[PDB]
Amino acid sequence: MFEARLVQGSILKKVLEALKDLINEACWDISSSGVNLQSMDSSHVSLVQLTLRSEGFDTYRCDRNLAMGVNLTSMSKILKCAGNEDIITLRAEDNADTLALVFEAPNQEKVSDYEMKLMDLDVEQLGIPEQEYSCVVKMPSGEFARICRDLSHIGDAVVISCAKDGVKFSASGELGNGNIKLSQTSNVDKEEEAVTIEMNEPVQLTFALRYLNFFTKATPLSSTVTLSMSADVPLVVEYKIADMGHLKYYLAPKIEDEEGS
Amino acid sequence: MFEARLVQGSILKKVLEALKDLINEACWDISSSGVNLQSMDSSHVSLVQLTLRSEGFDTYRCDRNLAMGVNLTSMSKILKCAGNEDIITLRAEDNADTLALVFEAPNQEKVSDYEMKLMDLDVEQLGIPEQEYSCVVKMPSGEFARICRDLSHIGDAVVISCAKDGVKFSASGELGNGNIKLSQTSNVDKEEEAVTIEMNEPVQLTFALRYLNFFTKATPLSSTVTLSMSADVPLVVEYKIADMGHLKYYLAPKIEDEEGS
Amino acid sequence: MFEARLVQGSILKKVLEALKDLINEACWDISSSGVNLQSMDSSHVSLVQLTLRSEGFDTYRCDRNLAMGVNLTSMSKILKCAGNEDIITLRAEDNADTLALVFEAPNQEKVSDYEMKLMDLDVEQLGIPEQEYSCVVKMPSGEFARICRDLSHIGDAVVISCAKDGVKFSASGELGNGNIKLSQTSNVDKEEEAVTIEMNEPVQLTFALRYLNFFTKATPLSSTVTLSMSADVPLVVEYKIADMGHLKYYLAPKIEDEEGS
Amino acid sequence: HPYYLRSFLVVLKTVLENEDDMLLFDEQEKGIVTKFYQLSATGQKLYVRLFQRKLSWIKMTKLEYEEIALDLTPVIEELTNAGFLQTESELQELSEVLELLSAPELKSLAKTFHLVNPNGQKQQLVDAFLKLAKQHSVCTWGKNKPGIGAVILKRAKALAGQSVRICKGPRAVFSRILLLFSLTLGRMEFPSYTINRKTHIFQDRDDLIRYAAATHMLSDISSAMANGNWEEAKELAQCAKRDWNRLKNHPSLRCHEDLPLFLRCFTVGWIYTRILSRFVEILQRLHMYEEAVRELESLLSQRIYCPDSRGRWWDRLALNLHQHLKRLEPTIKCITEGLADPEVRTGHRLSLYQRAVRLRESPSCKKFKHLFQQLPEMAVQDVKHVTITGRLCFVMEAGEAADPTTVLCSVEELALAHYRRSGFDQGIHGEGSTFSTLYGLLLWDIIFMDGIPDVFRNACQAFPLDLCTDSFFTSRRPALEARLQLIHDAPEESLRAWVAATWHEQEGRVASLVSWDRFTSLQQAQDLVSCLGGPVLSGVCRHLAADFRHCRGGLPDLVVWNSQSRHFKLVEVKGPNDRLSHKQMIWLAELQKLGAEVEVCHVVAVGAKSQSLS
DNA sequence: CGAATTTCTAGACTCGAGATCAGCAGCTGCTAGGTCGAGTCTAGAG
DNA sequence: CTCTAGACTCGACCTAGCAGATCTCGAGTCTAGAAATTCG
Repeated sequence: MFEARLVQGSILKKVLEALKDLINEACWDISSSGVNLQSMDSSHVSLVQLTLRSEGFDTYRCDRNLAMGVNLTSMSKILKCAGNEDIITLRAEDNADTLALVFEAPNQEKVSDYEMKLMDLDVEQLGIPEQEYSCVVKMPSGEFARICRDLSHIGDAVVISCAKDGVKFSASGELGNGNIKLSQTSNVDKEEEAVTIEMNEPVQLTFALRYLNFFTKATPLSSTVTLSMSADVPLVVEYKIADMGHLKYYLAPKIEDEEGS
Repeated sequence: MFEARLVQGSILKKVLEALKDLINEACWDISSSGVNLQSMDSSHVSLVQLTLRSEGFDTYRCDRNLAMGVNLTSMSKILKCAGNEDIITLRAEDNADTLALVFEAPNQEKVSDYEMKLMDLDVEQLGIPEQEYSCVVKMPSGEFARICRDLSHIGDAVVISCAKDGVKFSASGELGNGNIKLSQTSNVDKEEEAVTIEMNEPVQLTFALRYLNFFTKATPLSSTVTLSMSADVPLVVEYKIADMGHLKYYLAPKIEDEEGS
Repeated sequence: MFEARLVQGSILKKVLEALKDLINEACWDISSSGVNLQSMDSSHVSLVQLTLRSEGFDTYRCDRNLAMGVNLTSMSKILKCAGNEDIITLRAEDNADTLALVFEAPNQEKVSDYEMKLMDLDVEQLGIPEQEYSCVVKMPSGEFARICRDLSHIGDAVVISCAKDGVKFSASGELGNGNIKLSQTSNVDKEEEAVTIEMNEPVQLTFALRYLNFFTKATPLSSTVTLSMSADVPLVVEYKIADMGHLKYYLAPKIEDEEGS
Repeated sequence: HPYYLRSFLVVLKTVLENEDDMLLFDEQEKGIVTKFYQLSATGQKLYVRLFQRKLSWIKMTKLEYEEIALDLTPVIEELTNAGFLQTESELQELSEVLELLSAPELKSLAKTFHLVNPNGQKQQLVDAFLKLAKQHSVCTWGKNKPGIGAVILKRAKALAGQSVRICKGPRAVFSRILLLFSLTLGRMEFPSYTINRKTHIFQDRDDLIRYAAATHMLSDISSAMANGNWEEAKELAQCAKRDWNRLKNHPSLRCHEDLPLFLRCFTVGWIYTRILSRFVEILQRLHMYEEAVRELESLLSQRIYCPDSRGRWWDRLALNLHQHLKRLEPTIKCITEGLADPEVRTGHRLSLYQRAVRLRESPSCKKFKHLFQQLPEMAVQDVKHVTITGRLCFVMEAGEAADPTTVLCSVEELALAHYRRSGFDQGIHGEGSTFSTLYGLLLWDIIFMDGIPDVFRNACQAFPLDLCTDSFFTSRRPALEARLQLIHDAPEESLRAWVAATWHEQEGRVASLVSWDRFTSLQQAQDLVSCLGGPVLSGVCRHLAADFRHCRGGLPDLVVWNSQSRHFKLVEVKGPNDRLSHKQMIWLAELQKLGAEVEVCHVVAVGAKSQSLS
């Protein structure tokens, strides 16, 4: 029987919004290492993966590994009525049929239990590759989202261009053109309010702003977002889940059509 | 020459919006004892009663007991002009069909005056029987505010099975069932968190949550609900209006026979 | 080659807010003595005037006279993307159809530059009949915003009576009639509280209430508004932008026989 | 349609050969119609289709008429140059373009403006834009330019685009020519009637205009009654009454007075009377009954224009003074003279006697028995009430019970099935149509005897107008009786002759109101007259001719005659929750007086389920 | 105090029923159906 | 013998449809913009 007590339920709470608009069904690979999640997006374009170490949990123990599925949509509506400073004690029995909620209160005066119906999914595992990237960018995550919705007004395609002194965010729409560049600043002691880009080889790609808007949903996970880019490689947008874990995104680059011809 | 001067304009603000969604027109039974409203709902299912003692008003006068039928819907919009801290000065004059509302800013730099139009409404009186009940609880208002809403996601027919050790406000639906059980608390320093229950005989009845959601619009009025129940007797939901009045709500229990159909 | 740099970019942000929807296209007339904007609405009903001086600019130079037409909506899309504290670096090239909008970071870390397409309007030498106004009213902008907004629901036109005892706002509708009047401030020395009225002869005119909302969008610009009236003259609403200049709102009075037929 | 090309052209080429037609049209209109004639044959169709269509601005982009060409536009500019299809051109009228304008782009134009509630319904948006006409004080704020509505229509045309419309003159002249052709389709083979047009109906070209003015109004008032908006009708009817008042002293109606009653059918006063007649039901429905009482009084002063009108006004006075304006002292005076007026007869009057009986028995008028001592009587002998059953929906189980199929039906088959198995196979129904059909063939040339003025006025007439009026018989009182008594003496074989002959002599030839389907087979008709003969139908027609206005129908619905066994089973279809009207047996009483076989057939309310009970 | 969160509100999209149109029906009177004030029958009390 | 309330009846009273396709439309529903709120 699996029990996971998490003092910081807010971290668990705010995960679901990022996965709502892009994921509906998923499987939770649960082991003694912690909580794992891999699920291809509904549109079969971008890949979203989640990992949590067990050591982050206040209480955690899992005798036998389980891969079980629940609709993401249902669980967030349940988690809607919960508060941010509560104590949660995620618990699941061996025979995977229901999920019990052990919601607690900071004053330990009000407790509420809810029961979730589980469902079965086909465990489709895809082996992601691990490799070095050409241009890797770490920069304030809140700033990254702020850039996106400006360029969304112009078009749905931002030219990623790792340059000598930052990036060359360029949106090309029918109404006009939007070019945004940020100076590479590292002298700031506050690493959260700083950008660091490592140079291996310049590489230029373009991505659909539709997924970037969905990817920016995870902005308050961490104050900074790390972007790793490489030639003919899916986009990497990673969010560190404090010390609890990490959350990174895949999105295959669009094939550059021969519009010049 | 009816005149009522109440400093707390917000409480007068607070009473109207609760009445907007259930009643279209009503008869205002005012007397030297004070303002009394007895108006069964437009949907002809629930009953709402309101009484304001004259002494609660800062300045109250009533030469003759009038009974005016005023359009309830339009009142809030005029009231929406009134500030959260203005001194209202309810006043009626002779045999005219106009009510005088004056809004005074606390600094006495802004004086707002307004005039509405009275209509003719039949004075229909319904007998009010006084009796005791089976399950009586003093239970916090903000507590139930979600409870009607949270289980409104499950179904529209709760089966209350009040017992000796708390509440069993269960629900059900096609997606599943919502089962919340609050634990009775007595050793609380404040009376705003006490859920003390007095039992003589357990009762099991049923309601539609749509009205329950409507009955929760009066949450800002107070923080201590005096809802009660007995067998085959309409529900009572009474709100103490500070030291100004009392707001009681009536709703007959839903018969379990229609649930079979 | 025109290039004007204003430290307070929020002022340029606020001015578009009122002009964002009230006017759709206009000519940006610029001279060596300052900025002056003047155009007409699609309904040929109200006139907007700008008197931005060259003194208010931190750094100003306008080598030759320009008068250029650009879309109002396009500009508002850009002013929204700049913070309330960026330094505007407006720079317009001689007959190049390129406006250099640079939003300078007070932090000196981000660089924000934007260019937009330039269109071609037409000038119609709007006549500005200067005339004295019998009733001159100066009173704070915030209070003005309420009175125009509050009376919007009750009716569609207002009969303004310049009473020497205090200006009165009266509006009538199918809901009834409501009149609001104030008292001229005597002892409160605060300029944001004066209700001073200049009286030469009482005047009673009528105007459309569907525009007062549009004009009151300039409340963030200034704390006090000035309204001047006489017999058969347009309504004037003037906002004093510090020492930068004044903007005046023109509104020809509603004809008295429009209600007759 | 090829029908429309031949039809309108036939109308024109037939109305051409009338010297009065040219007499009543100016040389200008003659040039107009000739310049239609020289117009292209394929260009005729465009004006033909639009003429018999609503008068409103329409975009050719909306139009889809293809049988001329997908690009018949050159015909459009040609006919526009002809001076008929007024194109966009002179269009400075905001209301008309708004009418052309459609709601969606109307909503878009609302969006680009500031007007209050730019989401409403079609008309109030239209007059909202019309309130935008109230200007020239805010438009004159700077430069004067009062054409704010001009700007409105400019942007509307930018939204709308092109349109066409017809000038009033051509439409008016073709309206006149068509009504002249009508005078109270090309496939129709008209009968063997030649022509007898002698006297012109009207007296002047000015007089006919007022009919054209009135005819438009009369159709307008007809629509007003189907609206509930008689209030606008009265004001123009007042003007029409004023138009009457102005033209009350006009000699044109005196010549109509000189005209026979079948030519009196339409008259300046009579038109105005029928205008004022509708005014009465305008008045009564809005409950101004007292004026309606007043109108019929002045109506009752006149009797000449449609003598079959005074009786209606007698009922008007009774109805006005009974149902709502209870006023005894007049209504007794009314009902007395009402029962006595010659034009009041049959059902029109027999209802009044029962009305008199019902009124006198009432306590209100029970006091005035002394004024009710002149009551006639119509003692009846109600025909044997054969009360039958059968399924109802109606629904028939005709055939074997093994096939109780629904096959929706009427009350006829129920009795028909009952009577056909009663040895009365043939004979379907048709009240008095068949008797008129019998009357038609045998007396045809006597019926259509000519030489009398305007018997066949038009080039297309079938009935000589006076067919409705009793003066038809008075014209041929000697001629009819000679032929009538001959039929009375003619044997069955002889009847077969004039039946079959006139059936062939006038086959295809338009048989006025005569219905060939009544005689499903000509031999059946010849077999039918083999069952008929002499007094059987001769008695009928004696009643028919003079008493014609008031006796078109009411005869026994079913006719059910045995084809081979002579004996017929004439039947009045009836039943419970129903009864025979006062006039209804006036057929049967004299029918049974001549020993007809009319059989009252009541019908028990019997449903599909009901028979399963037994 | 700013931003998120939630709510509120209006603008956009769906559907099914209402109105109209054209080449002909309207012959308008029988049929069905819902209605109403008066006449009539009956039961209980005087 | 007479006055009154209720059921059956009967005779008066009034109103829609014609003929299939065609737009046109008028309410019903959702989600983004607008805005209060509220907390560190």
